[PDB]
Amino acid sequence: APADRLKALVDAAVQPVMKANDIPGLAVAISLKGEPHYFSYGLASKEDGRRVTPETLFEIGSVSKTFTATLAGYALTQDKMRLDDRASQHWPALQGSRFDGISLLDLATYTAGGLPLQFPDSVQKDQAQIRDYYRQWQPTYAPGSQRLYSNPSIGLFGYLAARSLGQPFERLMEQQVFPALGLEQTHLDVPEAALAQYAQGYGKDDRPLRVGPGPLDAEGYGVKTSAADLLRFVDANLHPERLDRPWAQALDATHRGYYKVGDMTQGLGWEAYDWPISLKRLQAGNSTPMALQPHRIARLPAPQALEGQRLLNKTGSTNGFGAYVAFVPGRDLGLVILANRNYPNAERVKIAYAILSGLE
Ligand SMILES: *[B@@]1([O])O[C]([C]C([O])=O)C2=C1[C]=C(OC1=[C]N=[C][C]=N1)C([C])=C2[C]
Repeated sequence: APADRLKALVDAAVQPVMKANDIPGLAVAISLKGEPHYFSYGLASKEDGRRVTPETLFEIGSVSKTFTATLAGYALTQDKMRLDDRASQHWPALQGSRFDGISLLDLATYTAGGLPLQFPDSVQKDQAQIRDYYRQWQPTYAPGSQRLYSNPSIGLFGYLAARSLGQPFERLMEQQVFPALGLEQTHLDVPEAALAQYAQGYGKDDRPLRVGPGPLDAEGYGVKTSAADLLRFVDANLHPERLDRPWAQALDATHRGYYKVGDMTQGLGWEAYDWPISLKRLQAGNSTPMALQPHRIARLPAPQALEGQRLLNKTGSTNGFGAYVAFVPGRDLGLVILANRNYPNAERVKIAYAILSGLE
């Protein structure tokens, strides 16, 4: 039967990668021809034997950047900001700093001039420390020239988008974004009543790891969600026209490419590839050098619609978790893979590619 073939395909993609990477628990959700399919494996917590289900909450790390991009898309639709605004327009504390010469687009797409991967360990989760960090920062190279993947960069983009809307970022996400997207199992701060669903994360020697507080954590990497809710977010990305118009436009704003680095076209949050493309090329686009090294960009003459025969994706990790999301707009196909180990991105893409190739 078709259910046996689909389970065989997903099990064959997942099971060897879970064993090889010692992943305790993993949830898959697939959207195929307008229908959801869930496959759950292993344990959300090894110690109490709680099994993974499509409702288990996982940390999705930098997949959160696609939610941040959606909130910024909403601020853009409301005309509260423009991508070509100077960053300091939205935060007076930054007036007179180098952010007078950096656009919101540069922050969103990691091209502001060398903002680092992480905030320095000296910057705690404190408004004054974050403010002072940005006031004193000076670019290593010209804005708009080199991409250096960065939590302070897109984190400031999200923070400024929230300021443009006159409310804190976390509040806008809880009170407006998640409800508009129909997401009731998606959190920045997991409620006490939902804690029984929160998987344990595992690191070296199975040390337990759940994400701790950090500066602009919500904007950069702070979402916890289930495979079922993350697939609902993928389905909203596949069909923005099904949402009320302002939210449809917010999602559309995340489907616009601004420049290329190798095979990857950078949108707001989402990273896109031509589809089909080899597995080795998709792994290279999601590789450690893409996260850690600067790359010169090839700017597009106009923003490009990220639709049709393309694969849009994002990896996300925390110390204890490893997520991957991918969708193909022109095929009405979406996939989520959530795990409670930070296992190599190449292995996440390997599972996804085996599934997507087998569905085809
Ligand atoms: B984010 O999850 O994207 C990358 C990792 C990946 O999967 O591509 C990344 C992200 C955040 C991040 O900082 C961080 C992560 N967890 C906790 C605290 N900070 C880093 C360092 C990286 C590489």
